[PDB]
Amino acid sequence: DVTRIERIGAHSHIRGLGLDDALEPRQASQGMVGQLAARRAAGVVLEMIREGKIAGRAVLIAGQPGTGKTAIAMGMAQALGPDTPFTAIAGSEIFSLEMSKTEALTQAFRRSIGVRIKEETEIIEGEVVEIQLTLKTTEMETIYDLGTKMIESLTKDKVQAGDVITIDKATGKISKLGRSFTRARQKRKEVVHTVSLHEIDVINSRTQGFLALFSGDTGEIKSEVREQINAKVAEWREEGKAEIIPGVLFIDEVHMLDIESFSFLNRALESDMAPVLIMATNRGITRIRGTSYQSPHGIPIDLLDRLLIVSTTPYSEKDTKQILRIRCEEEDVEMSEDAYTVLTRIGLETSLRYAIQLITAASLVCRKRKGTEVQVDDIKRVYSLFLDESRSTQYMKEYQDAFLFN
Amino acid sequence: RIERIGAHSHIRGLGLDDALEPRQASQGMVGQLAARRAAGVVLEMIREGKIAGRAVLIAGQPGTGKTAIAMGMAQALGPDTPFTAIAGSEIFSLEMSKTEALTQAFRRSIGVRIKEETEIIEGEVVEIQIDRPSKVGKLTLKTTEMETIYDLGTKMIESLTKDKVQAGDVITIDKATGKISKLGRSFTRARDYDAMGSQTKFVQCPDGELQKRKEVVHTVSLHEIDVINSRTQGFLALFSGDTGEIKSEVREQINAKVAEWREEGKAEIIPGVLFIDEVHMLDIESFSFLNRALESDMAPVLIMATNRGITRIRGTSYQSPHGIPIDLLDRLLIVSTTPYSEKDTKQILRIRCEEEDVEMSEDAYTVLTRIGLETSLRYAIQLITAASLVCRKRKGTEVQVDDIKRVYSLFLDESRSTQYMKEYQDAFLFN
Amino acid sequence: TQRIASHSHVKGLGLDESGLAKQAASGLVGQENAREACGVIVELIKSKKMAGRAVLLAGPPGTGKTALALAIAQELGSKVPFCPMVGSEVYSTEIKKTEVLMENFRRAIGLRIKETKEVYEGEVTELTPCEISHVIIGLKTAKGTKQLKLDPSIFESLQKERVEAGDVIYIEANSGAVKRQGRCDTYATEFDLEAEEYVPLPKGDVHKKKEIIQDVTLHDLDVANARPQGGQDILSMMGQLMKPKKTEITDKLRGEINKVVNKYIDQGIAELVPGVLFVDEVHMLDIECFTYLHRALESSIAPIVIFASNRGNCVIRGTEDITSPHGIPLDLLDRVMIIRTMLYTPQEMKQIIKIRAQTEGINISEEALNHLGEIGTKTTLRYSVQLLTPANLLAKINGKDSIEKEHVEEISELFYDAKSSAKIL
Amino acid sequence: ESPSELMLTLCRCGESLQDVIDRVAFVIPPVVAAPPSLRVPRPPPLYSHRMRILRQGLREHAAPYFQQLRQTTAPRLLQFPELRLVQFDSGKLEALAILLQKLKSEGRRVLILSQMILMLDILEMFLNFHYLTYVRIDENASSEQRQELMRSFNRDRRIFCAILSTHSEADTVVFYDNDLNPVDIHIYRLVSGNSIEEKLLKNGTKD
Amino acid sequence: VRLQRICNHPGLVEPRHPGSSYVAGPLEYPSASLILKALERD
Ligand SMILES: Nc1ncnc2c1ncn2[C@@H]1O[C@H](COP(=O)(O)OP(=O)(O)O)[C@@H](O)[C@H]1O
Ligand SMILES: Nc1ncnc2c1ncn2[C@@H]1O[C@H](COP(=O)(O)OP(=O)(O)O)[C@@H](O)[C@H]1O
Ligand SMILES: Nc1ncnc2c1ncn2[C@@H]1O[C@H](COP(=O)(O)OP(=O)(O)O)[C@@H](O)[C@H]1O
Repeated sequence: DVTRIERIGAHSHIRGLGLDDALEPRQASQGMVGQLAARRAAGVVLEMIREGKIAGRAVLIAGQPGTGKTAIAMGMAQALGPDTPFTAIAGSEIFSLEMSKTEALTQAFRRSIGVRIKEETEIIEGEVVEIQLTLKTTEMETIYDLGTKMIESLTKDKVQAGDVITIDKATGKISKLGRSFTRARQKRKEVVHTVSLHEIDVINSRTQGFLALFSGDTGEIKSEVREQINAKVAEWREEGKAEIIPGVLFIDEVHMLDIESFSFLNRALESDMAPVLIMATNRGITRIRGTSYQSPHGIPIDLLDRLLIVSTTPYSEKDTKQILRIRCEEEDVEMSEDAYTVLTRIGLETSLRYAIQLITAASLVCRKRKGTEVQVDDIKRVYSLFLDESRSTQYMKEYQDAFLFN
Repeated sequence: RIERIGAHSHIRGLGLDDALEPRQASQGMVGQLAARRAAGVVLEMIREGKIAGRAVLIAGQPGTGKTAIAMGMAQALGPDTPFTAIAGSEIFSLEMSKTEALTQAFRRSIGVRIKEETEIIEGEVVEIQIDRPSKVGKLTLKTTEMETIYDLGTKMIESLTKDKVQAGDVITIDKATGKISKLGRSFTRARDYDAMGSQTKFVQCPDGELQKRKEVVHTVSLHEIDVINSRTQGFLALFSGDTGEIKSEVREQINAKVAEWREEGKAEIIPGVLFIDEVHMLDIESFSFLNRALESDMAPVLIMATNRGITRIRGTSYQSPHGIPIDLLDRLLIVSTTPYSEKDTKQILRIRCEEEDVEMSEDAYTVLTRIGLETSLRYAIQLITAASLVCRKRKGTEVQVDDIKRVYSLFLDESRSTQYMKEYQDAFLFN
Repeated sequence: TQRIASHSHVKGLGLDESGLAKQAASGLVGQENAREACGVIVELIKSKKMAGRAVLLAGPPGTGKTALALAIAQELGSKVPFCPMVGSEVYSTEIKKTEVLMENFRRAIGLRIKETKEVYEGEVTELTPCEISHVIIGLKTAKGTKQLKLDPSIFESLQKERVEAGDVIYIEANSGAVKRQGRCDTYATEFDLEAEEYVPLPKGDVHKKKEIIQDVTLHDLDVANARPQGGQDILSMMGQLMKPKKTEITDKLRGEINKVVNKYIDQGIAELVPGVLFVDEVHMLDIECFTYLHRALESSIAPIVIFASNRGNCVIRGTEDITSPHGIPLDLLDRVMIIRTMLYTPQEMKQIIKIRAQTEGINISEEALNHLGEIGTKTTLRYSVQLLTPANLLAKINGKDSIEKEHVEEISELFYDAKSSAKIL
Repeated sequence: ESPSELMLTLCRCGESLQDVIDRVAFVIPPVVAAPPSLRVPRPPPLYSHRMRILRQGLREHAAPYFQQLRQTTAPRLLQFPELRLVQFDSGKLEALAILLQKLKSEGRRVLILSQMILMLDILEMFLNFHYLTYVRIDENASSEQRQELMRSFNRDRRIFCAILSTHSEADTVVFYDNDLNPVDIHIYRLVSGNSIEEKLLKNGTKD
Repeated sequence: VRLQRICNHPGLVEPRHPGSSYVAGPLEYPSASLILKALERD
């Protein structure tokens, strides 16, 4: 059917935060359920973000794999809404041969923050049917002085009869954006823009840094322009000509970070203009990147000390049934409740992902059956034709000899 | 002449009869008769050229003509068929990924032949007159059969006046291109003036009618097409070899266009052959990439060489036969080479002596053959020319076994060198 | 005919409409489980709605996993886009491998566009360069004649076209692409050896605008925008002349492109068509690659991915100490389907041998077939397949046509398997 | 010091350095995009002055070779397969080419026959491709134009071949098509009938 | 009618057409001139 670029997402269901006005949890809403402690902690963190009075605080979310911390982060992002900057990037994007390493994290931070500004401009127009001065108008006509580029340009301009672009009366620039008030058939406004320091610096860096924005080419901009633009931003804040809206940042798989990365993070967090930061990682005690040190989640102890943690817990049976039903209706698939129960069992033994996977396969199998309701037989057949982690591991273990190195 | 007598200059083919029975001596080769049989089959199948992606490996003792077998193959193949030999260590480069390098080699191996009709005329410059004021021009030509007279084009006028051709000369012009070429002066043309000017030879007047149509054919490799059309003035990079990361969309676009040109008689493809030496020098990444590199239709046959046995996989700690993962191993067949016999060695050394054009004593042959057998063939090959030089210093012609012993004493061998190093282990550091 | 590869017989999954796997069809045999599973996957993609699902294959080496992917492609028709690659190509000397993966994902999807386009051509009558901007060009065609204002850019283009009058050109307003078609055919007699060719006056109107079903990938949209070869300003020209080095693409460009494509779809002109991405030897990927795959598969726009591996629980690339089943990290393994593969028996070998022999069209003795099946039972199947061409050459050289046991044994002592070498090494 | 022998051919069978280039170069990008232009409200006149000064500087400096540079980095946008297509399009033109070459060897003026108007344009393409003369006969032309065309034919022998509109002097013509109305040369009809296209010319009756 | 087209020339119908590339529209970016009002102390 008609589709946009986006399609059914792995975590599309969420749309917000199942949170009470008092930062308290409601058992099921907004596409997410359970994990109430993390829910309240995330509400508190989001309230911190809204206030934004503190500078560069950091938090981390732990928990065994499967617990949808990314789900929580995306819920946070939706709760923030399309008004404040938010940046999400996995751990491996940090390694880029184009630029150095510290440069990449510094650019990430300077991109996360956000500066807002509103501006005004008077623009009025007259309904000029003839494209040729004689600024033909229906409201009030003008024969104001004549330029040169405007005269030689508007005369040869191609426009329909009665059409009236919102031309710049204050300037005369040919701004082909507006339409005809009545000829074919004014507001100074407050044009509001969102910008980050990663934008200002690159714009001022050279003649056409805006090209470098899209090209993703610039590397290692000197810290001098950075500090000068920080001073400029501060002295614009003081004078009221500009305002700041401190954004946020998200990272994932921080376990896959070098020790130098952690040290640079420890320094940079100390800075003033640091947007709030959020983390994510699953494993428990593990080796740190670059050495043999086993550390909790493979994070340096000093970095952990200056950081907070929040945990998650597995899903009970009825929690699993709730998630299953919400994602089953989300995909628009309707089951026989015996199928719901048997699938819920299976999901409890195997995993959450396996069930979220099997639902659509069962739907298609039934479509081939030509019915609209899937029963246990179809699910058992699907589970027979495709395998989970444990079953595949075993099957290898019978064919271990066939598979090389085993 | 730029060439020089090389270790493998004596090779001129494979010495196989029509039934592919190897001949005990032919175009400078004898031995490994089973290997000669297999190689003949391979060459036959290459001529068939009906299949793609086949691969084969040659293993055996070191210094047993494996390279010689490959070179005899390449010689017998002929120049028409494209060919290319490279070394494993050469792919490792600081300009490009290894996979791009392997793709470049593959595409280099394959070739394309383009056929296209022509349209040209040629004859004596019977007479010309140019009439600068634009320029009006009149001209005539002829041949050994008749004569003709034509007007002159303004762009033809510029072309010729830049050519500065002299009346009476013999030249050829193509109408579509309008580009002229001098094909050698004629009796009246180079009769010249009393004034010196120059001196030159002559050519015979052309024949047949002026107009001749005629068809021209060309040949180019896939990688050449890729590079030339890649950067849009990446053409000069062909020599500089600075091509980097030739994108994949270009590959597929060229593949489509070449296929469609192919099935329409526009041109004919030719499956080339690619040989890689010291194949064990490849890491596991290259093994993985090339393992699939054979499915693409544009797959020249591959030939590999390595003598290892149960060696660590390059880049890992895994011993495998010749250090090549079994996945590839099951995708190709093998040929083995045995160490040579006694009398065959005599034949080989006599052939090399013929190569060097130095003819000497029979006792020398016996003694040198036995010495080489005991030590190696390669040391005997080294001693050949050394003994020749010593004997010429004696001012005689027939090298004598005493001279052979002299030279042998002069230049210690591998076994003697290690025996010496033993004579004083502490001579050289890091033992 | 064009050459024939190992995987050329494959033409279709060989299933039946009911959803079952016929034993013999479209060049496939056995593995009914795998064939029906591939049927399920092809139906899933035919849904054209699901995004982000992923699958993996496994089994004994040389069981046709590549063949399964190829047969999926066969039954998928041509409309849907497709893309293969391998773990090895992820490593590059131009940009980070993360960007390589993201570019692959971008080009997996396809797009189809119905495009206006406006053309202008004819015979050059006049060229009056009045005041640069006022460059009016008079064009003659069989229909008639017109003369219109010009852009000094196209003026320079015409200058470089070396055209005055009585010659044919071709102007497209959108691209501004300027082009010459030689000289008019009217002047086919003025001279006799004038070099430049001649073509006749156009038989249509000077103006014409025709629609076209153009198709492009989102990757190409991104790249075309990134390095603006378009435009003609001298600053742009200088940007162009610099060396063509590929650069990592900022994601803001990606987001803006997504927005613009949404607007285009809202115009109803363009319709989307996602593709399927096949990756071979995924084990060759490192730990970082799987780390980035974890996030990459999450996107709402990621097409369907496939993988392949023929390895047991061995050490993990880029990890060098941890061992995981097939070498793929257990966490990523948790995110994917699994489809397995069996082994075969002598009868199946005979079947596939007959299929291949037909594929290359060679008569053979049934006894040779029996012996070759025995060999394949001993050896690997690929070894059995490789023997066909030498047997055919033996048959042809000796003057006979069908292959017999003597030729089979001859090839046998000519060439040997890996295990044979090892035991004799 | 200055060997500069010559840029040797890259194994192109004799000729090279342009024919390979213009034979191989065909690639077109799928997409072409304009440079991004930043949108700003009223900008400072100082930046405008500096950028305009740069715009002045770029030329003059580039002017002498601006043209030469402009010929390059103008990637091709489209192509036009020649009548070489005729190979796989119609056996008529390819099959006749040989006999037309024979006739040009002889040297009789040859008028050609056909009925479809657009086939005349296609045959004109064919003529141009073979580098021969031509003259068009249609029905939109008036009678005085017809007789002027005959005068051009007869007075001028430079032309070698001609085409006739089916509606209505030399010694070389050959029929091309079929019709129902009545209105030493050898007439080799353009009948590529290896099928019912023979009976298609045989009876011509109500049945 | 459709006999003669093929019998004589297939290009007479479905005339072969030369392809081209898409001319994407230009890309724009909003901003404020204040980005440059300062940074020119002088
Ligand atoms: N309820 C859930 N909703 C969505 N995804 C989940 C859920 N539970 C587990 N997962 C998924 O399991 C994967 C591995 O678990 P984990 O890494 O703990 O989650 P996260 O990626 O959020 O940190 C995650 O990518 C997460 O998306
Ligand atoms: N049977 C033979 N006939 C003629 N020349 C031979 C023969 N065997 C070896 N040679 C010579 O000795 C050399 C053997 O070297 P080779 O074993 O090919 O090196 P590699 O071990 O690197 O392949 C060849 O270059 C060839 O010139
Ligand atoms: N049903 C089948 N019919 C014929 N050949 C098959 C079949 N299944 C597998 N094969 C063989 O498998 C080989 C391809 O193996 P490949 O897919 O590369 O190994 P893997 O399956 O381990 O990736 C082909 O040579 C093909 O002949």
